[PDB]
Amino acid sequence: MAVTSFLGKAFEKYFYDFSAYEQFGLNRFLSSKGQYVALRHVGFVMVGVNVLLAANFPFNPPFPTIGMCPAGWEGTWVCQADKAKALEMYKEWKKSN
Amino acid sequence: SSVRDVKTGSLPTNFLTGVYRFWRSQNPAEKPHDPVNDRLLPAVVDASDKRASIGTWATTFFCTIISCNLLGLMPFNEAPTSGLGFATGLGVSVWATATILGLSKTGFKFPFIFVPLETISYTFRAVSLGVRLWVNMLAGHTLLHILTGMALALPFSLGFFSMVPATFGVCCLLSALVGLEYLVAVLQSGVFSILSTVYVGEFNHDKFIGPAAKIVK
Amino acid sequence: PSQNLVSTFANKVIVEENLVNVAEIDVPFWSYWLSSAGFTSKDAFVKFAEAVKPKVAALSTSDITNLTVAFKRANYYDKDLFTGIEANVSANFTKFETEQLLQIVATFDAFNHSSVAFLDDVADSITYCNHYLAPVRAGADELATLLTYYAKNGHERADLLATVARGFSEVSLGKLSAAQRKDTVLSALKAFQTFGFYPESIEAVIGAALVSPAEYSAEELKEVEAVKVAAENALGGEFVLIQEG
Amino acid sequence: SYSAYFAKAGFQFPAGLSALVAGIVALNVCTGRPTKGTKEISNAEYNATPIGYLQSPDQHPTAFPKVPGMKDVHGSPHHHH
Amino acid sequence: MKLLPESLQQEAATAAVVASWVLWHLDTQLLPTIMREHKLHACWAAAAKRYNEKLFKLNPSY
Amino acid sequence: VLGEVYLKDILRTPPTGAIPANVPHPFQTSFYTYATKKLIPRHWYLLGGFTFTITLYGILDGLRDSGKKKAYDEAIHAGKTPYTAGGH
Amino acid sequence: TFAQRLNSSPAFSSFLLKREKAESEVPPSELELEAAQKAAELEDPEVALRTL
Amino acid sequence: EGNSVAGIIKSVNETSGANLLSSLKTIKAQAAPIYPAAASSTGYSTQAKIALFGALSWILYRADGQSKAHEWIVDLNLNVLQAAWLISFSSLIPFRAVYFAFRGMAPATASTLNGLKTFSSISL
Amino acid sequence: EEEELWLLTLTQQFKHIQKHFGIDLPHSVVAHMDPLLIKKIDWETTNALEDFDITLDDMGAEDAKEQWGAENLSHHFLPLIRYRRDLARKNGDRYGPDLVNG
Ligand SMILES: [Zn+2]
Repeated sequence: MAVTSFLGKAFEKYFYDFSAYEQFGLNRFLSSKGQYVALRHVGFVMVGVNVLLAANFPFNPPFPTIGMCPAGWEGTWVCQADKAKALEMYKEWKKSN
Repeated sequence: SSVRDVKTGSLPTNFLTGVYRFWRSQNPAEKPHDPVNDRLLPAVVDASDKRASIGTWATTFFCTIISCNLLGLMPFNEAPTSGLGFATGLGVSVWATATILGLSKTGFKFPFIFVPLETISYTFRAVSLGVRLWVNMLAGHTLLHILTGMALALPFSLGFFSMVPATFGVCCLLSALVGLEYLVAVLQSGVFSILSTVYVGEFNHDKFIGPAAKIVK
Repeated sequence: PSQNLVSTFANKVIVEENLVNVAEIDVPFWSYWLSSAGFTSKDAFVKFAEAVKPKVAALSTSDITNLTVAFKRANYYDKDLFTGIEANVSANFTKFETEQLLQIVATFDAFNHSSVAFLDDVADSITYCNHYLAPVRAGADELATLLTYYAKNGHERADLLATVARGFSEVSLGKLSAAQRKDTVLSALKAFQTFGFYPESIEAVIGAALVSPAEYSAEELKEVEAVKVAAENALGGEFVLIQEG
Repeated sequence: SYSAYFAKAGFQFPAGLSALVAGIVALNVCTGRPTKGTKEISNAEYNATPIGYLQSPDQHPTAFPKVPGMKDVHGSPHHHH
Repeated sequence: MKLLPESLQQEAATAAVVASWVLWHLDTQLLPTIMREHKLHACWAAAAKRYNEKLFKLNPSY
Repeated sequence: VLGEVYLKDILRTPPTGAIPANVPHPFQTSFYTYATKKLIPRHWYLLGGFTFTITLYGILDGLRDSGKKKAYDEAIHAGKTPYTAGGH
Repeated sequence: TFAQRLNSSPAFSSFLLKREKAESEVPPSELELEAAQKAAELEDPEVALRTL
Repeated sequence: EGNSVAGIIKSVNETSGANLLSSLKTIKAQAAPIYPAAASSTGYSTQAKIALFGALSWILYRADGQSKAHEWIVDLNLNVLQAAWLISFSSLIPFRAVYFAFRGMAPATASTLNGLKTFSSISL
Repeated sequence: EEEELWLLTLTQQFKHIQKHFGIDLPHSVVAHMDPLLIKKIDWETTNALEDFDITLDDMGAEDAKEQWGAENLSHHFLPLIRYRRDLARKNGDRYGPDLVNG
């Protein structure tokens, strides 16, 4: 290929006429196209949140959890709300795992 | 040494024409009593030589702030006007430009107990012009950081792609706050430079020289 | 021997004969900046005036302006250089500016040198090839020099006179000192009656004299009042000064 | 009709962007102060210290940290505590 | 969070370098181009009535 | 006839050979023409206002380090460590 | 026509305007359409002489 | 490059009456303006490569320091929130209506040119 | 055919601007075709009057706006009145519009 001329034409026909709003039917469930975009938007965020979390899941969260724990962890380093505490427990867990 | 060639009627040429002609329209020239002809034309040209270039300054501050505010909405980027010295350093610099213009209207000498209260409310314009730009770019981005931490607490705890009606209602609340931030990015660059035309346009007044001798009838 | 070697170096290397040997490359650059520092030197300027004569026909317009106002300040008049200068102007008259032509004419007005082809191509360029508010940016002591250079040479261009009459106002004459404003107002009214052209902005060069008549004689105010009555019936009315307010 | 004349010159930067980038870089490198997390020491200390002990732990945070506060290096254990 | 910068003068001078480049770029590069095509159109639209009447009086072709 | 020496450098037709170079503005040619004819006569109020802010914020950066130096000396002349020992 | 000269502009070969048509915004009027056809007949200067 | 009307006047004066009407399409095309032909690609200029490597060198450097920022998962999930609106702007902005709305901001493109009305400049 | 070069240069140059202005005309071709219009436009930008037609619109000067446009295309008639002046000079006369009373 010519590196600027192939996939510019591929992205052009992915941008313009490649439409999963009609190729996947989807007018049966959705009223307009202005609300297909308004939840492909929120769908992009929920997919992108769930990919960013799962791509490195065993992590102690910087954000405040609201008193919730992921899975069978519940007292481990993943759920520990003191960070210097959980650094000690992660270093013990890393030798075992 | 060889300049580039411009297509006429380009979209950036049309946008910046309308932007410049907008900020120039905020401080319009005042109509003389006389008819404008070749007698009054040096008085009109000298009236333009004594007016500040607020049409150019306000579109300098429009285009440098809307470019900085909209950087904060590009991915991997933060707004430069979310910094305290950047955003308030543009606000003091507009206020000092208005004051240097108003001080030169005389001979650079600075103007009973009333005038410390006109001055205070005037010196607060300095910090209020920049802090309004700084706090808007900071408080919108900070709320987005807090609510993304809350909206990440649910898929971290619950399943990935599971219990999705809880995270859908907050991913659409996060999405509508980035959308409000696109509105605050454009409004605060407009409010900064609407107010720059108001503050600098206060001292944008000189005497029309005009005809001192006439041949009537 | 440190003082001896420096003094020997100073009498054979830094003189004005080698100062004019480095000045042979670009003449109108070195001609203009040296004359602005006060270096007249009448027979050092003859070395300029022959080193530049194979180049005058291909100079840029800011080079030609630099030659004439340098050869005006050094007061040296080379008649066969100054015909190559006016053949640069009258061949490239569309490229000259009113800022540049008002300085070339004031050189040609001191050294009483004119052509009819030059007087048309300066008037064609100020009127048509240049912005019509370029007289307003000129300063009225330069416009009065252009007005008399067209009245000395008897050249009536009524289109040029309507252009130069824009640059006379209270603004342009107010930037003059009253010694120089008087030398301009008398010089502009003497040229406006030589053509009999009384524009509507003659009431600012007349009113620059009648608002302060204590600097004028009664002979010169008779000259001024001759033009005032000549302009009053041309414009169709009577003169009246304005007290401001 | 002139459309193919404007496709010939491709991308081009704004016409003075090298003075903006050289002005923003010259404000970020001519700070006149040490480089944000470092401290100027004497030459006798720099020649005597290992490069693992010149490093501070605060200046090397972990690239994707599993616990908030993980650092990559540990620095000098000779604290003045 | 981050409130004061490491240097306030370095951030104020970054704002003055950015806004003076935009002032230079507008005055030198953008606004000459704006006015070359704004005022070709504006001079032609303002002169069009007096240009055509002056040209009507000039050409002897009628 | 009117014979093209009268139209020289006044009116040209659309080019047939090649598209010429764009004519530079005098400001695009030289920064000295921009600086002396437009930047300093017209925009010196802005350059004075940017100068005031860089000067004023260097006062406030000087007040902030003379207040850091005051609180630093008042811990090494008072037997305390002047910071929280990092954290690690 | 004007919209037909805008379609071959460099603006409409851009990515975001590639599948757009300038006639979709304001269409050419009936006089503009009939004068583009009349101007096409007269680009032959022999046809313009014999018509005149 | 002399002007093409004096080239038309000269090329029509030195033709004969017999080959006048045949020559009129080669005098028409000798005085047509140059519209330069669409050259070959030579794609991605020496400054379009600086603009895309320098933007990739910026996006990698900003994502590098975002990933060690103590709120690193919140920082990296804000780029997903910010790029979601860049996607929704490509799908919601009417780009032909926006193009013709900027053409009305400028008075040069909001109208047609107006001088020289053809009955004043005839030569009969 | 005495002054047909000037009248047909005006026709061919405006027809090419009008066909292409605001669509695809380069700025190099405008400054080629009309060099003294670009020269006078650049004088307003250089001398800080780049909003002079906005200034005359603010002060309602509709007749000084028509003079502003007419004086900037003023050089379109210069190839004629340099030709008609060099007719009348070689025919001994004076050019009419050069004179005050004439
Ligand atoms: Zn962020």
